[PDB]
Amino acid sequence: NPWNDGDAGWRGAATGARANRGRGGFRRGR
RNA sequence: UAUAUAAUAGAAUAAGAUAAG
Repeated sequence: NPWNDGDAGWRGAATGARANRGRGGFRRGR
């Protein structure tokens, strides 16, 4: 899709919904 | 889409000299 123009947006944002769909343990830490 | 859990037992029965206050 060209209209996205390299912008993931909400699907690739930092929102709590996207940060609550992984199980890594947050051990190493960003 | 993750690297991890830990429980079964039993027996009846005694040796004995220190150069002291």
